[PDB]
Formats: sequence, C-alpha cells, structure tokens
Amino acid sequence: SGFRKMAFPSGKVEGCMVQVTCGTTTLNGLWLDDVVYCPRHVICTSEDMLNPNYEDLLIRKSNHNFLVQAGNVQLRVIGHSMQNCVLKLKVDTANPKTPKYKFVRIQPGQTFSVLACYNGSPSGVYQCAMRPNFTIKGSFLNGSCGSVGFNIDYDCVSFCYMHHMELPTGVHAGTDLEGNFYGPFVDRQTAQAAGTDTTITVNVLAWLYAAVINGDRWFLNRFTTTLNDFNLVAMKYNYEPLTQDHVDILGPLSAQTGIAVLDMCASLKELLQNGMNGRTILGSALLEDEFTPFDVVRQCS
Amino acid sequence: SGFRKMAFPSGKVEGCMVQVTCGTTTLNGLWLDDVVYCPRHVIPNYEDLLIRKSNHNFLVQAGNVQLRVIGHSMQNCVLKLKVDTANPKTPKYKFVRIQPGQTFSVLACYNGSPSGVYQCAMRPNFTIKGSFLNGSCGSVGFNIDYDCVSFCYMHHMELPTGVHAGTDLEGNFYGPFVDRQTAQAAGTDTTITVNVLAWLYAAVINGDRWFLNRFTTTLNDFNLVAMKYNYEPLTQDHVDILGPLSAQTGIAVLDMCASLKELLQNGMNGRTILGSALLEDEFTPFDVVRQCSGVTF
Ligand SMILES: CNC(=O)[C@H](C)N1Cc2ccc(Cl)cc2[C@H](C(=O)Nc2cncc3ccccc23)C1
Ligand SMILES: CNC(=O)[C@H](C)N1Cc2ccc(Cl)cc2[C@H](C(=O)Nc2cncc3ccccc23)C1
Ligand SMILES: [Cl-]
Repeated sequence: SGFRKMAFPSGKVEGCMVQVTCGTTTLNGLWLDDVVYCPRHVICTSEDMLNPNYEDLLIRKSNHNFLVQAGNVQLRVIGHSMQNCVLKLKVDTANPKTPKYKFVRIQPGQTFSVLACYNGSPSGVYQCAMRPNFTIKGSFLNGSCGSVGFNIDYDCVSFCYMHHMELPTGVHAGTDLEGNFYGPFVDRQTAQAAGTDTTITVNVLAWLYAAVINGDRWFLNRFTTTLNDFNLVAMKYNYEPLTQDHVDILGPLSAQTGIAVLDMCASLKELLQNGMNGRTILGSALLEDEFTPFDVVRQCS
Repeated sequence: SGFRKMAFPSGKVEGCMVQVTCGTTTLNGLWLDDVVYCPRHVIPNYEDLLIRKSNHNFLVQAGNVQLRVIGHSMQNCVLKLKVDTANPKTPKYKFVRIQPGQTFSVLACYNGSPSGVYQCAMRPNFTIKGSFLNGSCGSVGFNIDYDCVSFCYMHHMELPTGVHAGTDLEGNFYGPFVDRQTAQAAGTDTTITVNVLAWLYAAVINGDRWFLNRFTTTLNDFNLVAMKYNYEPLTQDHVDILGPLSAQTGIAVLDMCASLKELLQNGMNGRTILGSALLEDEFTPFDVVRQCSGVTF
C-alpha cells in the first residue's frame, strides 16, 4: 500500500556524470563508452548566446580546449563532433561503469527520473513528466546544464533528456540524447516562451485507477460518457484530448478494478465540476497528472 | 527555479542491497563490510526460533553471487549475518537514529534488487507514508552528509491504514510497534510545523508571495492556534533553525507564522503554493537550503 512519486534508482547514471569545461563555462557531461555527451552551448560565451553560429565557434576549437573531469581524474579528449544541439567529445578511456543503455526520444505525458548535477557531481534525484507544451517542471539552478533524464525499466538505462535551459516562467527545456530539442525551442537567448500548458488526461485517469487499487472509491459515480462528450468537457478545463489510444492503454487497469474507461471518464468529469469538497485522493487535494498508466501498474499491487 | 520532492542519489546504497532467504521467506538485506543486516522476522520467541537455525539455513545472494554465512546474531529487531566476504562497494557510513519531522530517502527493494527511490519524513506518530508491497521488508532509509551515508531506517511492516513501521539500523523500532502479527494501529498524526514554514520560505524564494501579510505573532499565540489544527508545537529551536531562510527572504519567522495562521483559518481560497493545494510538511529547513543552493555528493 501507499502511492509515492517514485524515481528510478540513480546509481547507474551517477557513474556516468562528468564535468565539462570550455574556457570560463563549466557544465555536466554524460560519459558512455569512450564518448562524453554535453550541451553544445558549453562553447558559447554569455555574449555569443543571442545568435551563436555553433559551426563557426566549434571549428575554432581543438581537442585540448575541452577539459573533462571524471571524479578526481582528468580525461583526454581525442576528438569532437556536433550532432544537432549536442556536443560529442571522444575520449581516450572507455567508462568502466558504463551500464547497458539506449537513447530514446519520448512523447508528451511520458515520465522520467532526473539526476540533477553540478560540476559533474550528482546532488539529487526527482521524478517528472514531459509536459504537453514540451517543457519540464524541473528543479534546476545555474550549472545544472547537462543533467539527464532517464528510465530504467529492467536492467537497461534509457536516456531520454539532457537539460539545456530555463525559460522565463521558471520551466525547463532540453533535448533527447541525439541533440534534438523537445518543443519549438532553440539554444539561443532570444525571446522564447512556453506555450499554454494543459493537464495530461490519460495520466490523471491512471492515477484515479491507482486510488481505486489502493481502496478509495469516493469519487466514482453511476454515470458513463461517450469519448466525444468527455473531450468537449475536458477541453473547457484545459485538459488534453483523450484519444482511442489512451482508452486502449487504460484497458489493463480497467480490467483489474472492474471500472470501464468511459465510466472513469465520467468520474473525472464530475471531479472537474465539483472539486474535491475538502477530500483528498492518494494524499493530494489536486488531480495528479505525472504518473503514466505504465507507472501505476509498475508501482501498485 | 523549481521545487521538487528530491531524494539523495541512491548509488552508494544500491551497491549494498542483497537478497536474504530463510525457508520460504525472502526479503532484503544491507551488506556493509562483512555483515548483512535484515529484519529478524525473516526467521514469536525469536531467540528460540534463532537457536534452531544454522549458518547454512540463511541463503544470501549479492547480484548473481551466493555469499557464505559464517555467523549470526540478533540485536533488538535486526538480524546480523556474518559473511566471509567484505562488501567491496561498502561506502563511508554511520548508523543514526532520527527524530520525527526529519526527512530521508528510501530505496525500495524487492529480491535484493532496487526498484525505486523516494523521499519521505518520519511522521510525529513515528510511521512513514511509504510506498511498499510484499517483499519490500529490509529496504532502507538514508541521508548523505558530504560523502558519508547515514542509515536511519529499515522497513519491517505495513499497518492496517496503509502506513509503514520500521526500525533504526540497531533494530530499535520507531514508535510503539512490535514485529509480530497482532492488533497494532498508527496513532493520530499531526503536521510538522517547522517543515511547513520551511516550505513557505521555499515558495517565497521561487516567487510565490500571495500568502504574505503585514502581520506578526507571538510564539505563544501561534502555538495556541497551531494546537487547534493538529499542528506540532513550534519551539525556539525551530525559530533559530529557520534564521537563515528568514534573513535571505526578509520575512521574520513569526511574520511567516502569521501567514500560516491565516492559511489555517481561511484556507487557500482556490490558490496553490508551489503547485500544491495543501500545506506540505515533508521538506525540512535543511532540505530547502540544500535544494535552493545545489549541494552535491
Ligand atoms: C535563466 N537563464 C539565465 O539567466 C541565463 C542568462 N541563461 C541563458 C541561456 C540561454 C539559452 C541556453 Cl540553451 C542556456 C542558457 C543558460 C540557462 O538557461 N541556464 C540554466 C538552466 N537551468 C536552470 C537555470 C537556473 C538559473 C539560471 C540559469 C539556468 C543561461
Ligand atoms: C499487511 N501485512 C500483511 O498482510 C502480513 C500478514 N504481514 C504481517 C507482519 C507482521 C509483523 C511484521 Cl514485523 C511484518 C509483517 C509482514 C508485513 O507487514 N510486510 C509488509 C511490509 N510492507 C508492505 C506490505 C504490503 C503488503 C503485505 C505485506 C507488507 C507481513
Ligand atoms: Cl514515450
């Protein structure tokens, strides 16, 4: 029993964190096999950030301009290349602590663990979700760039995020491990803003099923809804549309609890209308949207 | 910017988790130096049950390797299995007993394999609101101080309300609980006042100031009000501990207490603080300073 926001154990990722320095800029890098991955903006000055020509800035650098530190050991950079917004530094030592890994690009609504780092040293681990507007609500200070997001389903680490910047609203923007940004963002200090955010509907439904599994049914009702009528109501509360894919994905939880997906959709419509009336669901007075259907099945009985 | 419930990096603890089997029971053990620590319920008159066991009855598995048990002893509610091999991954460590209101990270494990890490607090009623299923017994709670792991909790059981009970690493239970199947219940819980105040300071640091007011209060008047809402009493020690946060934000501790008093009597009025519609009490003053300064391990 119990339901917590739970992160994956971070040990396999801690053994990959290194410090990357280029001139006056210091940030974090991810050391896997004989390559260190880090944000390309490590080659920029604060001035270069408005309209940087990364190709022009990189061609002026040599291997010995990049200082890479793994614990108390200095690694030797023997090559460098840029792939999208990520810099790949070839080093002369393969990481003996390299776990089994994959690079995965995730979709909005997916969750992952973040190992927040400063100066190549891990400081904390937290769980978060890729928002529908492609930002993440992280907890990051200056020097956290290069910190990574990951999932460890089974024994393999799937790297899905690398931190690059903080937008003016305090939310964060980054890339996959191939350097492609999530969202319409660029690694430039030009005027950029997160779009209006919405609630991840399929995740709220998954979390209502987690509450039923743990014993709570106060929010259920005798009603059902069509998918179209639910979406017409949901859109008015800034909730993401629920697709047939989402309904199919909630199938196993529906079968376990005996509550059809459209019946749970009717319960969500009522909660949006009534609020909680002084009650809580799994210790929360708000509807939680940072647990996926897969997270609920993994954590719950 | 941002404020998350954050756990310590778990790597130093993952390298200590092993599986302990005795008969039909399988649970988790903590392998430090040449000793494996686990709940004594893996084997009631525990001395009479233990005397009937031999070293070979305890099967200890570290990854895919079987460890050899060469001795066994009991210390309070913890079983200590002496093994032939010292853990090469043993970090610098201490065993510490924590107080209610203090927070720690839990590395939830099943079959000696870590599955998740979460942050939690020792409630004033000595239970923890964890997330545990069958097989989780032996999972540990910890904090990190520079490079030293301070082990403070070992999981033993789940109470009928879904909350959890356990011991320090010396086998002494937190709370009036016993390791046996008998009627036990968590006592009435209270809110950790000093932690709610620390969390209000974190919200201010992050630009959430709607709840601030021009008012102040005496410590006595605040405690009279706090006692009415099932909040723990705030002591002068707590006020002193919130000193640095008070100096950084410019809001005196008793000034923040007047905000807390208005929040208890009037509510949030449809608003949120750090994305929460409830007053959060599982961040200590030290947690707030650490997360709003980026201390590394
Ligand atoms: C808020 N940002 C800033 O004040 C400065 C000037 N930033 C500009 C900028 C523009 C583009 C890119 Cl790709 C990176 C960056 C940097 C950036 O975003 N770094 C940070 C990341 N995460 C969290 C932070 C928290 C505080 C301060 C920097 C944080 C610097
Ligand atoms: C809820 N408990 C049970 O069903 C059984 C009969 N328990 C009795 C008992 C009595 C004393 C001690 Cl010290 C331990 C234990 C066991 C216990 O509590 N283990 C569990 C721990 N955490 C989480 C759990 C979740 C589910 C089921 C067991 C969980 C088993
Ligand atoms: Cl995905």
